[PDB]
Amino acid sequence: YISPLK
Amino acid sequence: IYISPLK
Amino acid sequence: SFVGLRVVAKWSSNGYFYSGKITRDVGAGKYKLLFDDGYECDVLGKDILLCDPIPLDTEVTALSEDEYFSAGVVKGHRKESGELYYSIEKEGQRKWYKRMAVILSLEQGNRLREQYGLG
Amino acid sequence: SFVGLRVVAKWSSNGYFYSGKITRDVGAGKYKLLFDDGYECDVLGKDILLCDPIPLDTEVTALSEDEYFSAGVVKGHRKESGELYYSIEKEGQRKWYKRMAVILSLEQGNRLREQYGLG
Repeated sequence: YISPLK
Repeated sequence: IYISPLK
Repeated sequence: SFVGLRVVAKWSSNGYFYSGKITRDVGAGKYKLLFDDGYECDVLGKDILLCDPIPLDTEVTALSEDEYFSAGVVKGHRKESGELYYSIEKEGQRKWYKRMAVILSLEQGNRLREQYGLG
Repeated sequence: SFVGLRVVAKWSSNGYFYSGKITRDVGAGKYKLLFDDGYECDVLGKDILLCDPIPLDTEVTALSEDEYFSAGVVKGHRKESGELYYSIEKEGQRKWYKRMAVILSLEQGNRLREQYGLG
């Protein structure tokens, strides 16, 4: 899934 | 336990 | 106690709030959080939103397995074999997302804190 | 794997780095950390410093029961009955600190990243 960096 | 930054 | 409750909690490295469940009171104002994407953290109560589902008309941030993310407003809920789905509306059109595909920016989470925060 | 290795890792809610151990590779570039004070988090490798002990001449932040905390420089190590002690030098004088009495500021940790970072 696409997400803010983590 | 030490005086230390807030956690 | 709050053990077992669904929450939306801050990932302190990027400031976003993510869905998961409290799994233990570990003291120091913190709760062990099992996030829906599998990772754990001991999170401050101040950073936990006791809010399931995320309310209608809430401005949120939507994710995807195949495309990049953006901001819209919650306009629907649906439960199917025990799992929650959200309907969000951006620029007029609406679309559906799994529970994990919905998160809150720092600003978005702060709006819900007075009403839903554990701190 | 890195399981079991002692590290110094960033606690992202306050930006300081604290001592602890990697306990599992949880994928997606993250590692489960048992910090020496008992709390856990799944932390990115880039925020983990693989360095035990903290090297000589490293600028650190030294804690104390009786005085407010501040920066000093590691000038010694000492092992006694299985516990690590640091000799830190501030403004000339040196003193001994238990492992848990030594942490890194955000910048102090970011400095060691290039040489000791897991990312």
